[PDB]
Amino acid sequence: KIPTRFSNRQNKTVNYNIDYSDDDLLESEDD
Amino acid sequence: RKESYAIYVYKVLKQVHPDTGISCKAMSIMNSFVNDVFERIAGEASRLAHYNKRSTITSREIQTAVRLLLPGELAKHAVSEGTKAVTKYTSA
Amino acid sequence: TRKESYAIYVYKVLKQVHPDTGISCKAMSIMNSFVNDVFERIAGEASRLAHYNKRSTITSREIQTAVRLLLPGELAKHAVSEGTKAVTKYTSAK
Amino acid sequence: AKRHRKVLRDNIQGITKPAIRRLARRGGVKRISGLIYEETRGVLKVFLENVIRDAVTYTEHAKRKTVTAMDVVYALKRQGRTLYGFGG
Amino acid sequence: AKRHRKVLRDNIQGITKPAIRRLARRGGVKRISGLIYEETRGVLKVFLENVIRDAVTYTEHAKRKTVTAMDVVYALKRQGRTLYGFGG
Amino acid sequence: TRAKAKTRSSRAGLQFPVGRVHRLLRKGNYAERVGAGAPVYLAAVLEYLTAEILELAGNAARDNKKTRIIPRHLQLAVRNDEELNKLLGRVTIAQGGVLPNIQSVLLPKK
Amino acid sequence: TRAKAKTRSSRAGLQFPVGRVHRLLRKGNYAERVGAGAPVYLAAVLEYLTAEILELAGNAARDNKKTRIIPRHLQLAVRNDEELNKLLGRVTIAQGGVLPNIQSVLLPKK
Amino acid sequence: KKPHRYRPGTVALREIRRYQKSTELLIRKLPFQRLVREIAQDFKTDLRFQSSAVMALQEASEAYLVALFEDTNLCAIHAKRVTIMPKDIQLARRIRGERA
Amino acid sequence: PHRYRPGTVALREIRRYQKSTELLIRKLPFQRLVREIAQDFKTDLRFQSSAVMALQEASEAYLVALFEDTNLCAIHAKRVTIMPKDIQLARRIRGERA
Repeated sequence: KIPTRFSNRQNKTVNYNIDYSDDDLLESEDD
Repeated sequence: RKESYAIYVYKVLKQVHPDTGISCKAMSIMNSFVNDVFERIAGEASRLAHYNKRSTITSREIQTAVRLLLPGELAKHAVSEGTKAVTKYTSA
Repeated sequence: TRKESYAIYVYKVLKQVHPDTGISCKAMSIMNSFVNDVFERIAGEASRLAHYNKRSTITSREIQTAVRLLLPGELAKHAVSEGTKAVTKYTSAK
Repeated sequence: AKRHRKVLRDNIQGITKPAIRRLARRGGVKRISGLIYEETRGVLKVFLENVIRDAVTYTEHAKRKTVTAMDVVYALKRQGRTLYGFGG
Repeated sequence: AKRHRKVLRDNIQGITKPAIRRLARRGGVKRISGLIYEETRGVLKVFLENVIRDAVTYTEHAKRKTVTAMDVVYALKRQGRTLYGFGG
Repeated sequence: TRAKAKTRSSRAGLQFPVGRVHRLLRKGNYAERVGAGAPVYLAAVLEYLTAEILELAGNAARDNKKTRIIPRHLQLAVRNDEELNKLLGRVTIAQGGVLPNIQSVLLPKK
Repeated sequence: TRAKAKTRSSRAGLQFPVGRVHRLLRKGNYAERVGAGAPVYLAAVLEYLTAEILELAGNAARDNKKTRIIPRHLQLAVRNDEELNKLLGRVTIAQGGVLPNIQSVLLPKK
Repeated sequence: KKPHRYRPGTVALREIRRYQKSTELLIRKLPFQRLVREIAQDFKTDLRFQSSAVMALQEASEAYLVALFEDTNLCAIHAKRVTIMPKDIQLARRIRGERA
Repeated sequence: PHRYRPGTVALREIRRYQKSTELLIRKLPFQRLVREIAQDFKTDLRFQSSAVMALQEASEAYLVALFEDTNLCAIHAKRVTIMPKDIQLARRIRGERA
C-alpha cells in the first residue's frame, strides 16, 4: 500500500502524461 | 544460473512502489544500468588507488569516485546513503 | 630519486628517423604523455577483451585486437604488421 | 535475359523516403528538403560501417563467424554510445 | 572611506575584452559583437568550475591542501579533455 | 560451534548483495586488495540510484495510467530529471523513444 | 655460463623496453596473467607510433628552418595527418597552437 | 476530388506529435537486415547474425538519426528557416566532431 | 590621414595569432580567477604554478575550439559577426548546454 521508501532529493514535480489532444489544431482540421 | 540483478531491483521497486510491476525489457535495462554504474565507480576508484600508489580500494576511494561521477544532489545523497550504510555495518 | 620515463627510447627512435634533429624538453614531456596514454588505452582495451571472453591472460592476440579497435584505419594496418614480425623475431630468439 | 545476379546493391535504398521522414518527425522536423534523403543514407551508412567493423573485430577475436548482440553492444560502448536493453 | 574589502570579486573582469578578442582571432573570427564578452566569461567560468571542482576532489582524496598540476591533468582527462605536456 | 550466519546486506541494512559486489570487485581486476567497507558503500550507492530511477519511473507509469514499468517510463523518468539525464547523457535506452517537444517557431500562430 | 644476459628488446629488434612494458602490464591491474609476446607486440606498436609522429614532426621542423622539435611542430604534425587527428582528436597539446585556417567567406573579394 | 484541403504544416505537426509519443522502430526490419548484411560482407565473408544483434543495431541507428535530426533542426532554426537542408546536417556533424 | 578598411586588420590579427603559440590571457588575472573559483569549493587552497598553467592552457584550448564552432555557426547563418546565440547553438549541438 503505502511505500516504505521515499526520496530526499528536492526535485520539482513533473507531469509524465504524454497523451496529446489535437483539439487546438481543429482550426485547420475540420473548422 | 544467469547471475543477474533482477531480484534486488524488484525488492527496491516494492520498497518504492509496492503495487507497481515491471516488464522484462525494463528489468534488463535496470540490470544494464546497475552494471554500468558499478563498472564506472569501480574503474574510477581503481584509477584513484593507482594515482595515490595504494594497493587497496577502501570506502574512501568509492566515496571519491561517487563525488567524481555523480552530479549535484545525487552525489551528496549517495554519499550520505553509503556513509550511513558503512556506519550501520561497522556497528553490528 | 629515480623517476622512470620513456625519454631515451623516444630519443633513439628520433635518431633513427631524424639523425640530425634535436628535441626540446616540453616536446619530450608531450611524447612521454603520448606513449603513456596509448599504452593505457591499448592495455585497457586488451583487459576488457580478456574479460569479455572469460580469459585470465593477456596475449598478443588481445593486443592485436586492441590495436585494430583503437588505431584508425591504415595506422592499425601497419602497426599490426609492425608488432607481428617483432613477435616473430622474438620467437626466433626466445 | 531472365537470368541476373543474386546479389543486390541498392540496399541503402531500402531506407526509404517515408522512413527518413518518420525519423525526422521523431526529431521534431517540420519541413524537409529533397536532398536530405541521400545525405541521411550516407550518414547512416558511415555510422553503420563504423559500428559493424568494431563488432566484426570483436567477433573474430572470439574465433566466431556469428555476430552476437553482445559484440554490437561492446562496439557501440567503445565509441561512446552505450545501449541498454541488450546487455542482460 | 579609505578602508574597503581585502578580497576581490571581479576577477572574471580580469579576462579582458582584448583577451577574448585575441582568443577569437586565434579561432578565426573576423567580427565580434559587443555581447560576446559576457557570454565568453560565463562559459569560461562554467568550464573552470567543472575542472577546478574535479581537481579539488582529486586533491582532497590525497589529504593535501595544495592543488598539483597532476590533479589538473586527472580532472581534465576525467572530462575527456586530455592534456599533454604536464606529466603523465 | 559456528554462529548463525547472517548476510552482510542485512548487517548494513541494504537490499543489494554486499557479497556479490565484493566478489565482483575482487575478480574485476581493479586493485590487489579490496577493503571491507567498499562493497557495503558501493552496494548502498547502487541501491540508492536504483531507488531514485524506480521511484521516478513508477511515477511516470502512474501518470500514464499503467501498473507496469515499460522502457518508455524509464526513458521519461531519466530524461525529465536533469541530474539523471546528465548521468546518462551518452546512454541509449532501447524502446524508449524521445521526450515529446516541438520548437516554438514551428507552431502555427498564437 | 649465463649467455651474457641478452635483453628482450634486442631479441625483438626494438628500441622500446620490453621488460618495462611487461612490468607495467603486470603491475597495472589489467589481467591475472600476461603472455610472453604481449609486451613485445605492445612495445613494437608504441615504437611504431612514436616513429610515425617523430618523422612528421621532424619534417615540420625542417619546413620551418629548425633543427629542434618544439610542441608547435608536434601539433602541426598531428593535426596535418588525417589518421593521427583521429587517434589524438580529443587531446590538447600544450604550447601547440592551432592550424592556420581562415574560412573563405571572411577573405576579401577582388 | 474532395473539398476541405488541409494547410501545409499542420499535418506535419500532427506527425511530429504522433511519432514523438510512440516508441516503435520507424524503419522496416527486412531492408535494415539487408543493409547490415551488405555492409558486413565487406569486412568479413560468411558472417552469421543473431536477430538481437540486428535489433540492437537498428535501435542504435534510429537513436543516432533522431538525435542528428534534432541537431539539424536546431541548425535550420538558427539560420531563420524551417526546412532542413544538407548543410544543416553538415554543420551539426562538424560541431559534433564527426566531420572535424 | 592613413586608414585601413574595417576587416583587413582583423585578417592580419587572425594570421598573426594562428601562427603564434603563446597564451592570450595574462597570468595574474587568470590566477586570481582560478583562486576565486577554487575558494568556493575548499577554503585555504594552495596552488602549484604548473597547475595554474595547465588550467590556463586547457582554458584557451576550450575557448579557441568554441570560437571555431561559433564562427561556423555564424557563417551558416549568413553572417560574419558572431553572436551569443551562435555560442549557445555551438554548445547545444556539442552537448555542453543541453
